[PDB]
Amino acid sequence: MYEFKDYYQNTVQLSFDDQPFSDSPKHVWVICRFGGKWLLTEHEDRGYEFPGGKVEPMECAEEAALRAVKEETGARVKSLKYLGQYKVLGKEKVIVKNIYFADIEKLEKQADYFETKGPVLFHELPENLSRNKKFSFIMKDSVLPISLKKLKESGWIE
Repeated sequence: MYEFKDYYQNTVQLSFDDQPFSDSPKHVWVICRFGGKWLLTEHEDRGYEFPGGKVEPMECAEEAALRAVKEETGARVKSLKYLGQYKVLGKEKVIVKNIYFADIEKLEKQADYFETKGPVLFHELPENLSRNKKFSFIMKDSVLPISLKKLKESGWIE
């Protein structure tokens, strides 16, 4: 279990156990890999980030993860694996996000990318994420390097 601060100095509680903070998380975050490259999305406001979204009515976290990937990158998932879960303690409300790993099979053409500029492919993520103004704040805290290390240790990536 990890406890640290996010980009906006809110307390973040991170764990790689099976849903320890909530069995009903309202949000999802999907770390995507298409072959040997990282599949990201470009949010119209935030910038470069891994696909994510809110759990919509009658959906489970896994279905919300598959939908977020399609809505933001137009991609189809070959294998969706649960990585971990995190809780953000803010001002208005606490948000529980489920972290998923998605092995991307293909990228299909989409008519509407929603509030995103479409799929973005990176051979490897840049070193200066926290200082990179083109990237989203959700990629600018420890959630990302810790989750990538656990993904590297799990043996799911190549």
